[PDB]
Amino acid sequence: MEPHSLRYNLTVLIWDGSVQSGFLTEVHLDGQPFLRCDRQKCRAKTWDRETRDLTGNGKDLRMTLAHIKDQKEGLHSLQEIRVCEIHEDNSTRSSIHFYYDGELFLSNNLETKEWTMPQSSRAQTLAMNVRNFWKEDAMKTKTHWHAMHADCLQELRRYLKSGVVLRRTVPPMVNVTRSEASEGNITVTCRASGFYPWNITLSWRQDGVSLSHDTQQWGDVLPDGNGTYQTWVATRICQGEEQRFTCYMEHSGNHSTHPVPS
Amino acid sequence: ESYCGPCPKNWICYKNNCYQFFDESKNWYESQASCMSQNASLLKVYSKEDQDLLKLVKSYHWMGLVHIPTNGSWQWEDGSILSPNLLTIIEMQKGDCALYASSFKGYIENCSTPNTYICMQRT
Amino acid sequence: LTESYCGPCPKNWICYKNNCYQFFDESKNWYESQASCMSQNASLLKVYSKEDQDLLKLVKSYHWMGLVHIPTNGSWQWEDGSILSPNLLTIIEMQKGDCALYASSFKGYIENCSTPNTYICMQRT
Repeated sequence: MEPHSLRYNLTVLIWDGSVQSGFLTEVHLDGQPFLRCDRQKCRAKTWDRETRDLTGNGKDLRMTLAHIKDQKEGLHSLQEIRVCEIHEDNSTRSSIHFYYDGELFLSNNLETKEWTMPQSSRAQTLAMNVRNFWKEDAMKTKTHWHAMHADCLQELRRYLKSGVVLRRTVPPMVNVTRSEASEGNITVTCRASGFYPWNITLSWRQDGVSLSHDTQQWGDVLPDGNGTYQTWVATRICQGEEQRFTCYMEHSGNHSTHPVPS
Repeated sequence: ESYCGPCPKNWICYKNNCYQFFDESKNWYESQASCMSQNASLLKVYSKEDQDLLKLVKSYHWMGLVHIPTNGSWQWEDGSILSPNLLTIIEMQKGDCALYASSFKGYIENCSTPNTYICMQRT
Repeated sequence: LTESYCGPCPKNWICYKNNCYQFFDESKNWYESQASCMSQNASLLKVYSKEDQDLLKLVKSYHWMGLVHIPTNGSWQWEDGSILSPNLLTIIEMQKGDCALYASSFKGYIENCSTPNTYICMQRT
């Protein structure tokens, strides 16, 4: 598999210099929506453990927004984005990111465990207000961050263990078809459908020799809109060469060959 | 003194003051009233030294501070003015009440917004 | 309006429900902290009840408590020797280590015993 992730995406809003009572955290698991939390309750897009933690994080972010200077008239947003991953090697990543009016200005991850800001003049200035905010608080040690990292990963592990995340492959269904029968030639399209995960290889082959990307025509990979994807590739051949053309597919470590049906 | 008091049964004693923390969130007036219903008041901050435990308080919580826009400054529910160099008041929300946060900070909040509160009985 | 007294507790310590608690700013490793607690007939914070120790839910930052690994089982015990009552604490892997920092609410982060941190002492009455 590609890695198991968990993301918290917390947003607080200021209108004409005043921090709004409300905030929203949207939890996503392996990319998929999982929780939405307002000030009051967490709901599945019982959740006490999540409501307790995520409400706290919310309040803590209303204050940090307050310590930002020159809050220009109107609406601005501050977000705290936390993503940890557990890979197939059981190695782990974690990142904390702060975004003001949706632009990064500050980033902590587990490999450096140092804060690092962009070059953007506005960024350096926003990071300033916020790190000077964290300096003052006698109770914001390097541990506070090393704990936020550890927390993310403990939750992700809790969610894995209790089978909230399913890591099931769906191998594609394949149909080949004849089409655009015109001027003694025909189009042969090989469609792959219903499949997860996304990555897939799908080419036409004349006599086991795979065809140049320029001699074929490729569908995009579209969401089927039930969690899965679909795609296709076609090529133009002379009528009665159809028994020398096969569609080759690699997916979820199957390899398979589909010929032009008669 | 090996002994601290006197305090309501299941309350926190620190240096002959009593403190309780209430999870069940309420607006500023609802909170004042909940404090008043235990011959208590909302947290008043008079001393960094006698109330140094307050540095270790997580999150934010209603205290008895209230704006008086006539002169333009803060006073406690009992009536006494804000000793300068005790709290730093940070403008957060537009309102006329303040949440206490660590360490010796007040955030201005709209009095109508439900928040957790801290009650205090003094000497 | 029933008026009570709390004690006996060291001078200027925190009393709550027949326990005494202090916070020490001057950071120390796990053993240095154990000894600092022992030097006031006290121990590092032991967590036995969410009800009798509910004030712990309001505690800022991270602080040494008397929890110590027992590597045969995997399990944790207090200075005094009693086991960790299950469904009291959530143990979070932070450092690979054999001591734990308490944090709100009823969480323990595993830390290297040698790393200086602030600590919390606790007495019975």
